[PDB]
Amino acid sequence: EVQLVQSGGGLVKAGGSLRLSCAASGFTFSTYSMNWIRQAPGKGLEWVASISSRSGSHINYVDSVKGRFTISRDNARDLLYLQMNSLRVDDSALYYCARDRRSGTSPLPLDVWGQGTTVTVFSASTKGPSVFPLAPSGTAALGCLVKDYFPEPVTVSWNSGALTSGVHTFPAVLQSSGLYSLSSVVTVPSSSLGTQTYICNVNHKPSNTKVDKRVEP
Amino acid sequence: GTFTWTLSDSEGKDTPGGYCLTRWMLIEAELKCFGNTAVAKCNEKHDEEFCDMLRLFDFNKQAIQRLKAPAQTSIQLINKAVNALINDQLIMKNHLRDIMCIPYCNYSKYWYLNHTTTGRTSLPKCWLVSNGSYLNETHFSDDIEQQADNMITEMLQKE
Amino acid sequence: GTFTWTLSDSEGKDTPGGYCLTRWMLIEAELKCFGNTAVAKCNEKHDEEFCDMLRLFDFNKQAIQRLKAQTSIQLINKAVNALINDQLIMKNHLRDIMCIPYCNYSKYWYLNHTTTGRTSLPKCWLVSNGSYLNETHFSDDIEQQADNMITEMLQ
Amino acid sequence: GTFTWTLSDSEGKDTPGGYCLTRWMLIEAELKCFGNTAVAKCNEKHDEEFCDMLRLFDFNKQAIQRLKAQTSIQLINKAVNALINDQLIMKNHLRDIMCIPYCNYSKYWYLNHTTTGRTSLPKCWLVSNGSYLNETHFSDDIEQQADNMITEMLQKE
Amino acid sequence: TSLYKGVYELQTLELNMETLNMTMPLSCTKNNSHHYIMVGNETGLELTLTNTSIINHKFCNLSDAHKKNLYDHALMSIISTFHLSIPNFNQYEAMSCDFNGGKISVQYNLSCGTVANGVLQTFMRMAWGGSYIALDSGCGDCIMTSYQYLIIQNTTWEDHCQFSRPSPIGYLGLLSQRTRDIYIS
Amino acid sequence: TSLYKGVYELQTLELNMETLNMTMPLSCTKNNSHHYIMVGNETGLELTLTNTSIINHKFCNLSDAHKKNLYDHALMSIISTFHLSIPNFNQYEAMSCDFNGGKISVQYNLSHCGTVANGVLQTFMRMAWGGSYIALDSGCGDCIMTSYQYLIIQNTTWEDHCQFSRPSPIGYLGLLSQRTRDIYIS
Amino acid sequence: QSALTQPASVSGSPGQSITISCTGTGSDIGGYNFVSWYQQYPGKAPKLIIYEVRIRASGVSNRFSGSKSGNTASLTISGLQAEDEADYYCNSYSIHSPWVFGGGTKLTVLRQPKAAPSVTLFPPSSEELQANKATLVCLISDFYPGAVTVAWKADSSPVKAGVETTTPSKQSNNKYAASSYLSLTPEQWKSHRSYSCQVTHEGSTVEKTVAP
Ligand SMILES: *[C@@H]1O[C@H](CO)[C@@H](O[C@@H]2O[C@H](CO)[C@@H](O[C@@H]3O[C@H](CO)[C@@H](O)[C@H](O[C@H]4O[C@H](CO)[C@@H](O)[C@H](O)[C@@H]4O)[C@@H]3O)[C@H](O)[C@H]2NC(C)=O)[C@H](O)[C@H]1NC(C)=O
Ligand SMILES: *[C@@H]1O[C@H](CO)[C@@H](O[C@@H]2O[C@H](CO)[C@@H](O[C@@H]3O[C@H](CO)[C@@H](O)[C@H](O[C@H]4O[C@H](CO)[C@@H](O)[C@H](O)[C@@H]4O)[C@@H]3O)[C@H](O)[C@H]2NC(C)=O)[C@H](O)[C@H]1NC(C)=O
Ligand SMILES: *[C@@H]1O[C@H](CO)[C@@H](O[C@@H]2O[C@H](CO)[C@@H](O[C@@H]3O[C@H](CO)[C@@H](O)[C@H](O)[C@@H]3O)[C@H](O)[C@H]2NC(C)=O)[C@H](O)[C@H]1NC(C)=O
Ligand SMILES: *[C@@H]1O[C@H](CO[C@@H]2O[C@@H](C)[C@@H](O)[C@@H](O)[C@@H]2O)[C@@H](O[C@@H]2O[C@H](CO)[C@@H](O)[C@H](O)[C@H]2NC(C)=O)[C@H](O)[C@H]1NC(C)=O
Ligand SMILES: *[C@@H]1O[C@H](CO)[C@@H](O[C@@H]2O[C@H](CO)[C@@H](O)[C@H](O)[C@H]2NC(C)=O)[C@H](O)[C@H]1NC(C)=O
Ligand SMILES: *[C@@H]1O[C@H](CO)[C@@H](O[C@@H]2O[C@H](CO)[C@@H](O)[C@H](O)[C@H]2NC(C)=O)[C@H](O)[C@H]1NC(C)=O
Ligand SMILES: *[C@@H]1O[C@H](CO)[C@@H](O[C@@H]2O[C@H](CO)[C@@H](O)[C@H](O)[C@H]2NC(C)=O)[C@H](O)[C@H]1NC(C)=O
Ligand SMILES: *[C@@H]1O[C@H](CO)[C@@H](O[C@@H]2O[C@H](CO)[C@@H](O)[C@H](O)[C@H]2NC(C)=O)[C@H](O)[C@H]1NC(C)=O
Ligand SMILES: *[C@@H]1O[C@H](CO)[C@@H](O[C@@H]2O[C@H](CO)[C@@H](O)[C@H](O)[C@H]2NC(C)=O)[C@H](O)[C@H]1NC(C)=O
Ligand SMILES: *[C@@H]1O[C@H](CO)[C@@H](O[C@@H]2O[C@H](CO)[C@@H](O)[C@H](O)[C@H]2NC(C)=O)[C@H](O)[C@H]1NC(C)=O
Ligand SMILES: *[C@@H]1O[C@H](CO)[C@@H](O[C@@H]2O[C@H](CO)[C@@H](O)[C@H](O)[C@H]2NC(C)=O)[C@H](O)[C@H]1NC(C)=O
Ligand SMILES: *[C@@H]1O[C@H](CO)[C@@H](O[C@@H]2O[C@H](CO)[C@@H](O)[C@H](O)[C@H]2NC(C)=O)[C@H](O)[C@H]1NC(C)=O
Ligand SMILES: *[C@@H]1O[C@H](CO)[C@@H](O)[C@H](O)[C@H]1NC(C)=O
Ligand SMILES: *[C@@H]1O[C@H](CO)[C@@H](O)[C@H](O)[C@H]1NC(C)=O
Ligand SMILES: *[C@@H]1O[C@H](CO)[C@@H](O)[C@H](O)[C@H]1NC(C)=O
Ligand SMILES: *[C@@H]1O[C@H](CO)[C@@H](O)[C@H](O)[C@H]1NC(C)=O
Ligand SMILES: *[C@@H]1O[C@H](CO)[C@@H](O)[C@H](O)[C@H]1NC(C)=O
Ligand SMILES: *[C@@H]1O[C@H](CO)[C@@H](O)[C@H](O)[C@H]1NC(C)=O
Ligand SMILES: *[C@@H]1O[C@H](CO)[C@@H](O)[C@H](O)[C@H]1NC(C)=O
Ligand SMILES: *[C@@H]1O[C@H](CO)[C@@H](O)[C@H](O)[C@H]1NC(C)=O
Repeated sequence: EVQLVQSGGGLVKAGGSLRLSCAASGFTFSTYSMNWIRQAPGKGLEWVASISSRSGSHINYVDSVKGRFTISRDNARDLLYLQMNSLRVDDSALYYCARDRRSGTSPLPLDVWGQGTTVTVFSASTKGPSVFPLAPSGTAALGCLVKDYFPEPVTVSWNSGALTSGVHTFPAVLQSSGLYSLSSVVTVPSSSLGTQTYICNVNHKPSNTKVDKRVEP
Repeated sequence: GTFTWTLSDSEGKDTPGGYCLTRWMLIEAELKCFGNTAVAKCNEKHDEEFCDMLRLFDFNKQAIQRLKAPAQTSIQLINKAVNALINDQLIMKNHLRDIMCIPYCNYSKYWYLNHTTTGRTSLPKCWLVSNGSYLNETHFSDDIEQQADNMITEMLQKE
Repeated sequence: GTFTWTLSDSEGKDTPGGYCLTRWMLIEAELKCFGNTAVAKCNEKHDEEFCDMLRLFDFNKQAIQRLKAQTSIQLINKAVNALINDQLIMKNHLRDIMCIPYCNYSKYWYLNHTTTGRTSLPKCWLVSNGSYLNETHFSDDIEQQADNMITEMLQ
Repeated sequence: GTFTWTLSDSEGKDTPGGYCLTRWMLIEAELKCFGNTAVAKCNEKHDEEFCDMLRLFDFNKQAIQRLKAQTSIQLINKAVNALINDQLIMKNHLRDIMCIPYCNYSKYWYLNHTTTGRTSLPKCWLVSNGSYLNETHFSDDIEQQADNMITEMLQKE
Repeated sequence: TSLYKGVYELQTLELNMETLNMTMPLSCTKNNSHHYIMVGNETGLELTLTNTSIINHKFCNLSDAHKKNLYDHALMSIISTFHLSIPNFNQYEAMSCDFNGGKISVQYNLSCGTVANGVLQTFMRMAWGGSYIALDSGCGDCIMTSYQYLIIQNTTWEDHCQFSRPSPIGYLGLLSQRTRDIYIS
Repeated sequence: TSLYKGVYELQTLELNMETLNMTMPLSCTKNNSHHYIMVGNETGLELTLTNTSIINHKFCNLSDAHKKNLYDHALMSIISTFHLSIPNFNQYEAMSCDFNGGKISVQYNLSHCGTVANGVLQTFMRMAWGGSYIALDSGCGDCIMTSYQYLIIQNTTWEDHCQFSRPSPIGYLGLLSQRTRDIYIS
Repeated sequence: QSALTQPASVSGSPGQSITISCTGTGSDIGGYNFVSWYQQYPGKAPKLIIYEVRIRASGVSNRFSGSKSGNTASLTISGLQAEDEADYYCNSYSIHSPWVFGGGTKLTVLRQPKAAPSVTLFPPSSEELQANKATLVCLISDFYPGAVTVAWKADSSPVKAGVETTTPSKQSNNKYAASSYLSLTPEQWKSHRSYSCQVTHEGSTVEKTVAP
């Protein structure tokens, strides 16, 4: 089976550099042109770079990547490289390597893809979150807003685990500042607002932070 | 003139050049694949019958994939392309042999040599037939012997 | 059958074999000469379109220099199959019908050594929907020709 | 297409494929035999006129030995293209029209070794205005054939 | 299961031409009398050798049939290729046709050098597989058969190819020798 | 400009086929409607697609035209190659001509998949090889259709007509092989 | 430099036929017949299904068919099966780059009745305003199939700066939910009559409004 085996992702500071490897298996690597395609978290595929077969004399990049990434190939060791420098936060995505043939007589599409390797570019240091109440105003919704935190893992419960009916904790959004934010809501009867009390338990272990917030109308 | 149709390569093959016949192109058989070293001879030689059939099977495959099917099977396309796929005088050769009581090729069965361990195969030569019955291996044994020697020479030419 | 017309050699050449295209045979270009090693492939192969054009240009040159007639269409009607591969232009016709990039026999590309001055045999620059292909769409074709140039240069 | 007829060989011969022209196929000459290494070029090349004649002479022999019939013109009307290159004889017609020494398919020249006896493939002896060319007018064609003969005899050893 | 030089095993393959039905015609034969040409998976042609005739009038209204464009254009292109490929066809009285309503049906009244030889030579070429069975000819510009008529009729597709496998090589060969042997009109 | 392996520079050349005018015909196109075939530097032929007709009688007096040997033999040879190269031509009515005084003019009525208009347009597609797709609207698909109703072929004088596509002999040379390859019984 | 326009999502009952659009310009899809289609399961690499507009890859079911008309390529799937539920991307040759990909399409093989989303818009809490910050939280839940698009407007005027949105995630009840945030300054919040969260799900749109 024709395949490509990738390697070399990982975490890197914004402005740093990384090197991506793609190893050919079971096909005459030298006769195919090699491509790099990235896929942002929960987004679409985007072609990045290309290099021609044999001598990599014909090379192409995306305008938002020129002067920063460098594609290369070693036909002796059957390897494809991608040297990323001055890494922006936008560059963080899942990176694929794919083979094709740029021929007029017998062209080939992106038939063989790699398994994919993850690149994550971070900008902001460890920060604890700020919890704000999403107050309710015959089912009414109320929740908690966990804002400006890093890194990604945060766990939210309600009434110290006693409340699970109607609870949903949403995934985090990486805001422009480089800090995550998430919300967690629970749907409850409007009459229960006065009687029952609602407290959310936000826990951010990397900051040694544990906040309990009571939501009132 | 002579045939100019080049055989199209599938997307998943390891070496650019080989050709494969599906299980629906062959009768009572599974799929069979032939290396680039064998199929390369189809572009050089003018006398091989099995090559003329590959271009027919490929042209049929390409025409179905790339052309919206006609309402009632227009024959104009093959009438244009025939000389670009087959050697007309090759099938005229077999028509001459049949007329002269010589074992001829009816383009159905072919024979080749397959190395038991390496897996490489010669270009399938046509299995001749005389009076509604294919020839025994015993009657063209020296044609197979010559092919083994050429197989040896081709295998040594790689090292 | 197949083409039997051999390209005629001019008198001021250094090696018997090469062929040259005058400035009036090429549009917006000066004269270009091609070496014996490249044009020799015109006699071997059957599939090269640029070779078919050289035999047409040469036949037109030889027919003007040696005969007098413009009902000269009777002459080409006899000679066509001795100069061109009829099925080669049928192949391009099939490619055009199948939405595949084809050769309309106008533009050609070749590789030219920077210091040797040696060149490959010009291959046809394909076209799809009234526009020639970018270098990016047949770059692996150029890579293969550059590899054949090196192995020929070593011999 | 192109010629597909392979030259059959007689039963009593030293090497398979080597062809011979009988004394009745030549005019004012005895029988002449040409080795396998020479006639093997007939299957590769599309350009040689002497090869198209061998396929005509062989086809004549085969049609006589194997069939019975003179209206056998219908047979040659079918098999003409499988034997001879139509455009090769059109080539010599173009040369004749253009006052170029052409091949009228009668006389042929070849080189023959003093001791080995191995011969080149006969190339057509050209003619211009009803008279064959002198050896002096295609001397550089014989020189090139002798160089090809040397490079072929070296590949034997 | 037969080894050559100790390592090379002899193997075979047989091509299934039936998959080419959408691109080119396919000739085959059922028995001695009946032969067929298949164009696609629905229409076709029936070449029959019978002592029983099917057309008694000696006219072939080809111009009328062309004007009333009912017949399958593919089927008539095979009828033209066949009739043109006949060498030395000099007696038009034998060819009798009937194209009423698009239904194409052509009859060749048989009876060396006669018109029957040229029609059987073209028939021998057309159905390349299994034509020798009906010929009784052997090896020899002279084919003789006991049957008196060759009738070509349009028909529908069925599992007819019983004696020989279908093949396009027959048809493809007549295309080059189309008008190669025809007298002056 | 564009280097491969650091020593091989990618270079091009475009052939000027106009210089072949004295030996072979040359096809080319002016716009969507008008296409041309040039024989020498004086005579020629104009293939025009128009909704407007030019001949109303449905006769073609070819035998009369042959006897009165006035027309240019070259243009008659290429007008024969065209009509013969049509496949499955079975509606002779659409074929209407007028060769009075050597002036050759042929009209194909396309108004009359599988129809006679396909075969005439397939042969027109081949004839003017460069720039025929502009008039076809077909794309890729055998079956060719056009809005226009008539294909009119007229003799004309040479001018700078080849504006959309360069002149080429490739179109004409290809029809020569497929000349009488597809014709019905008469 | 721009991408190829694909529908955000297409849905269909099992056994039904659906089509995925892929629109470009003459520079890409209109200029070449080199359109390809890829099928990507979650957490997996894209699988080539169709290349050169119409040709299927080896092993690809004949239920998949590719077409092209002008500047638009179409991937049609007949006899919809559960295994077909995936993300589908189109790509084409381009005059400017070797390949250009489409945004992508989430094909959903319906197994529930289509559910309209339940929008809940929260104003900035008093605790956040005293910290000199303002954030509007729009929480969309209980919709099927899993694809929505949010649009923020203040006093009927489109707001695009400061908007961040999650991709829909499956809920406990197999429905989908997403979140959109609008970050503002306390001045911006009070300097307007109203702020609105407008959620478009399967052509129909739901709007919620809040005021200071
Ligand atoms: C080339 O020459 C060979 C040898 O002369 C020739 O091979 C023959 O092909 C026919 C047709 O396929 C074979 O006949 C078959 O015989 C088997 C039993 O041996 C039967 O089972 C088959 O009948 C089935 O087919 C019917 C019609 O399709 C179906 O309705 C039904 O399912 C039947 O079961 C069939 O008749 C014959 O055996 C071989 N002969 C040999 C010696 O192998 C071949 O056809 C020639 N090629 C061409 C292109 O002419
Ligand atoms: C093969 O395909 C290519 C690409 O589809 C095709 O190339 C085209 O050729 C035409 C004809 O030469 C070019 O049109 C020219 O365009 C320039 C500028 O746009 C004009 O200045 C030219 O006009 C001059 O010539 C006219 C006719 O001689 C005169 O009337 C006029 O006054 C000018 O002197 C001319 O219109 C076109 O630009 C190219 N296209 C590209 C993309 O390069 C070629 O023709 C095809 N070959 C064949 C044999 O069909
Ligand atoms: C038709 O084709 C003929 C020949 O292929 C074309 O005529 C050629 O035109 C060129 C350029 O005008 C002539 O070159 C000239 O050569 C003289 C010296 O011989 C030089 O002084 C000039 O400056 C120029 O370089 C060429 O001789 C001439 N050939 C012939 C045989 O006349 C003609 O232009 C074409 N006509 C059309 C309408 O396409
Ligand atoms: C891909 O090619 C286009 C057009 O190429 C032109 O035609 C070719 C046959 C060849 O002759 C090229 O040298 C030509 O440039 C390029 O677009 C052109 O770019 C130039 C320079 O920027 C501009 O002057 C032209 O107007 C452009 N033409 C069009 C139709 O847009 C394009 O840049 C090429 N792509 C790449 C990645 O190189
Ligand atoms: C290959 O390139 C060389 C140089 O780029 C070409 O030689 C030039 O030819 C032109 C016109 O014939 C002269 O004006 C230059 O002075 C030449 N330059 C050099 C360095 O010699 C050569 O013609 C090219 N070959 C082909 C086939 O185009
Ligand atoms: C090449 O030359 C040799 C010797 O000159 C020829 O062989 C002679 O042929 C004649 C007639 O066939 C015999 O009588 C002699 O006995 C042969 N001599 C030898 C030494 O073999 C040979 O025929 C020539 N080749 C050709 C093609 O004519
Ligand atoms: C005519 O040819 C077509 C295509 O070559 C045959 O259809 C194929 O049949 C196989 C086996 O059932 C399928 O796997 C393919 O997908 C089919 N291809 C197409 C394009 O439909 C068909 O069987 C042939 N018909 C006859 C009567 O021989
Ligand atoms: C060859 O097969 C055909 C068809 O099976 C036979 O023709 C049939 O003959 C019987 C008896 O005369 C008729 O009743 C049928 O109507 C005929 N069918 C057709 C389609 O014509 C024919 O007899 C067979 N011939 C031989 C020699 O076996
Ligand atoms: C068709 O008719 C012909 C002629 O009537 C038959 O051929 C005859 O067969 C008998 C018996 O074998 C011979 O005695 C005659 O000499 C033959 N005549 C000719 C002219 O050959 C033929 O057998 C019939 N065929 C069928 C199938 O009925
Ligand atoms: C294509 O060009 C031709 C010639 O320039 C145009 O034909 C002319 O059309 C006008 C208006 O109908 C007539 O008055 C002229 O007599 C025509 N000239 C000739 C030589 O026939 C034609 O209109 C153009 N078509 C397009 C679509 O641009
Ligand atoms: C073709 O020839 C026919 C017959 O010679 C011409 O038809 C005649 O035309 C004259 C003048 O209009 C009439 O008086 C006759 O009655 C016509 N005869 C017939 C039988 O129709 C016809 O005009 C010629 N056509 C061309 C284009 O030359
Ligand atoms: C020539 O005439 C045809 C037929 O009248 C025109 O085609 C028609 O165009 C209109 C407008 O687009 C359509 O509503 C009709 O359906 C078309 N008819 C057919 C049969 O296609 C065509 O546009 C005309 N061409 C010119 C250049 O005027
Ligand atoms: C050759 O033999 C091997 C092993 O038996 C088999 O896998 C292969 O398919 C054979 N080759 C062909 C062309 O059948
Ligand atoms: C023939 O093929 C057509 C189209 O593929 C199909 O609709 C029809 O059912 C087929 N008929 C048979 C008998 O296979
Ligand atoms: C066929 O010809 C024979 C002899 O010429 C004649 O007896 C018979 O009636 C003819 N049959 C037909 C149908 O014309
Ligand atoms: C021949 O074609 C006609 C018209 O299509 C049809 O009515 C008739 O049944 C066909 N003949 C056979 C034997 O199918
Ligand atoms: C065409 O060529 C002839 C002969 O070469 C010449 O007499 C005539 O003037 C030319 N016409 C034009 C318009 O160039
Ligand atoms: C062309 O044919 C159509 C329909 O058959 C008819 O209406 C029209 O008059 C014809 N035109 C000519 C010039 O014959
Ligand atoms: C066609 O030729 C005739 C006779 O030579 C001439 O009178 C007529 O003007 C020509 N037509 C054109 C359009 O030049
Ligand atoms: C060719 O390209 C032009 C401009 O990009 C476009 O308008 C036209 O529809 C295209 N034609 C085809 C057949 O793709």
